[PDB]
Amino acid sequence: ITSIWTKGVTPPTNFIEGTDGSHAPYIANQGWYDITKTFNGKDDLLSAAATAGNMLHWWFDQNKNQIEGYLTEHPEKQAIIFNGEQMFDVKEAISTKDRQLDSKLFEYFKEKAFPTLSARRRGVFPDHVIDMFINGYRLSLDNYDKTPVKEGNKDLRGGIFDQVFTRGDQSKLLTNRYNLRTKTINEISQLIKQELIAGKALAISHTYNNIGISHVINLWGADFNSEGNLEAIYVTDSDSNASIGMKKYYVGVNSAGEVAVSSKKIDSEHLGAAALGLYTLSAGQGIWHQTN
Repeated sequence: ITSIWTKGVTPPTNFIEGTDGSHAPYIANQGWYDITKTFNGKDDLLSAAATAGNMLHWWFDQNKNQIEGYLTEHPEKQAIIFNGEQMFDVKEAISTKDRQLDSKLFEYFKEKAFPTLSARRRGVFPDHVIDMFINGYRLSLDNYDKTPVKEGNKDLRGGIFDQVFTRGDQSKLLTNRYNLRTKTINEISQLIKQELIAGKALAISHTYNNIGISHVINLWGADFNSEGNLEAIYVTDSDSNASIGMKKYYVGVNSAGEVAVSSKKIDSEHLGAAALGLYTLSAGQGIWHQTN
């Protein structure tokens, strides 16, 4: 009965029943993004990096003018260039943020940043990715905690906007994570609601079919009932093909008593996918104006 959506995101309305479930096809310039995998081998396990990408594309919206100003003053930072390669151009990503399959940012992530990750059966965490790209924090594949906030070497695969968003300053770290596995429906519900009303972009993780790596999706919207508990969430999915777009997931407490999500209602025949983690991204619009 009450629905809340991410700052800068116009709610889709074109919801139809699909093979997965209720989905509204993607349309560009609506605030939300749907980076999707080509399953070319290099990106088969990068759902977190696609999720991260989505939130970055949203970040590029919320800070457009701020960004283009920064880049004309910091042209050096415009490209990612080491080893004698030109690995990435940030201006290309912004030009192509609206594209789903061929988005020049996701192209960077799968082809240059984490190419060998899927063959190694390893993934990343969305926050780690964003913290690498923006602040230039070195990403570890074996880090199961938040990014260590300390002054450190720039990750060569990131730090585009690290002349503003520095390392070793809590004020400059834009991301946040919460373990959902230790919480019940009530606490998770309110937790999503606060972060969403606080104009943050949301990414949720859950158990997939792979035993090593969790799946991660973008949480754009959320429906809450009388009680203030999550009734349903609206998400994009890297693994879902481009024709799907915004999916409606039901949220409930399963037989096992874990909070879970699925394309269909949670029942006894439908255990759902248990929610593992929540990752948030602030737009950091105020950050550009707090340095002295």
